[PDB]
Amino acid sequence: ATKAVCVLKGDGPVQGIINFEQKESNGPVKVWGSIKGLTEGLHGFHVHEFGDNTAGCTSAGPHFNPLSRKHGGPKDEERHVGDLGNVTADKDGVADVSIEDSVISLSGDHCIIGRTLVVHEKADDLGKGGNEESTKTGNAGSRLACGVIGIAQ
Amino acid sequence: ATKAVCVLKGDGPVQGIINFEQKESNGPVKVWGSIKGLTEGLHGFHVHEFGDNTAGCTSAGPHFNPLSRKHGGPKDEERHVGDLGNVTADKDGVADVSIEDSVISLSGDHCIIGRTLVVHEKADDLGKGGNEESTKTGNAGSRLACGVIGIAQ
Ligand SMILES: [Cu+2]
Ligand SMILES: [Cu+2]
Ligand SMILES: [Zn+2]
Ligand SMILES: [Zn+2]
Repeated sequence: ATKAVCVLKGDGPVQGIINFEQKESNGPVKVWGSIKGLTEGLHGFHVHEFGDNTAGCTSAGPHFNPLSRKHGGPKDEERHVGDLGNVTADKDGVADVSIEDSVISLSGDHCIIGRTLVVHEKADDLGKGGNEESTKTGNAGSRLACGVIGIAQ
Repeated sequence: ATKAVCVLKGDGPVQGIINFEQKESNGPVKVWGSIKGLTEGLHGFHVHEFGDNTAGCTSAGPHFNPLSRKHGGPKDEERHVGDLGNVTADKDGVADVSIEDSVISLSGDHCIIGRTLVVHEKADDLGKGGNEESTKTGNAGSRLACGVIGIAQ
């Protein structure tokens, strides 16, 4: 099995820790952890291409998309590898994250180690927003916090 | 060429950006950038095992050491893969780093993407300190700043 972890930080109050676990090659990756400081409600949650934080969350680039597809929800065939949808923050601003995805990977072609996880200002519209931006980012807006995905013990 | 980048931060004023570039498969990796906020003189500079910053630089673990060897300098036959020796800060506290190394790699068994780069409190004695600690860490002391190594554009 392979394990990874990500510490999310930004310019505001949003911070979190997200874990990744993959038991087998090409198997599902469990993504779980907790993010605090969020507004109540849905927040876009994606793996962006670069593990580059030199200029903050902005230098992580766009969504991880080695297949050159359009943006969608995690359950869509047409989606970016990094499209993990939304996470939900409760009334106290805490998002308990628990997702399983088989499009991302911790090894191989869809590997996300060394890339950046980002949690967003707004909900990801899953490509259903009717504008050009919807099929790029889901209109999820600004990057509240991010971190580089690292190898875990 | 494969490229990586690491933004170093810690609890104090030490901050920097270090770039990695490997033009050829299994070839030399250029490591360069700048670190500021350091006291003048030599500071240990290593790739540590885990890209885990949940407990600060402490959770990065020990030096990356897939071959189970003792600590040395980068030019030593006996060294950890993560042993990049020292960087030197000038009177203004700035270290302009430029190192070329062929033991680390940005792919394969010795891949360092997703691991942690650390800059230390003291000089790395390169394994010549005459005690057990020298053969583990080079006596470089505290971890002043660190960051996870990520894929760069
Ligand atoms: Cu995003
Ligand atoms: Cu070290
Ligand atoms: Zn997307
Ligand atoms: Zn070492």
